[PDB]
Amino acid sequence: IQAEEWYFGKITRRESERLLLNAENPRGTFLVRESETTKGAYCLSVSDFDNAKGLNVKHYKIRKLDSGGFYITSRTQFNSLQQLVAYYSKHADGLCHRLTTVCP
Amino acid sequence: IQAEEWYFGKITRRESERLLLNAENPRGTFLVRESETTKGAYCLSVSDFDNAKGLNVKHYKIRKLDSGGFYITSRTQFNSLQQLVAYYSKHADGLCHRLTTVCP
Repeated sequence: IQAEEWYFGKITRRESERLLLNAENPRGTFLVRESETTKGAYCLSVSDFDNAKGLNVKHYKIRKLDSGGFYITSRTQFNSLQQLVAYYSKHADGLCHRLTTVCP
Repeated sequence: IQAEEWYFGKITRRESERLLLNAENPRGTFLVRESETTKGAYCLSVSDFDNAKGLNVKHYKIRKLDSGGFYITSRTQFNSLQQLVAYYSKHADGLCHRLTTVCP
């Protein structure tokens, strides 16, 4: 995964909000990074646009089940991080937008 | 500096890693670019690898002093990015590896 286009490793929440808040990018642009906060968790930061809030980034924690799996909600779990990005690129299922472009 | 072989301008953090993470590059291949995230600072991106994570890129911010100079640590300051690049080619001096190859 150090070699996945969307995996930005251990960047901070500020760094990802800086990399993502760009009005030239389409909503649903995203990156997967490590959670600063929960040791062993990942985060899926996605930009969105709300008429009022304008451009905003949302952060979804991704927890690794003890067996190995990954989940954002109870509806679905993925056996890998790439299956999770793949699924949410086709179905938002709760996220603000389905994932479109990987962060530039 | 726009024509320096090692200077890669405004490329993104993500594009720098795409350039550096490649089998043809020695540990210590590098480039200098603008920091996307901190206007007015630069960034020295260096390829490295370990037998655990494989090839990975380390990013070191380069701050510009108001008096002209540049630094990555309090140990030494440099009057130009040319000076900084030459110093870290002879000495890692904090960095994961001394600078060996200008990124192709």
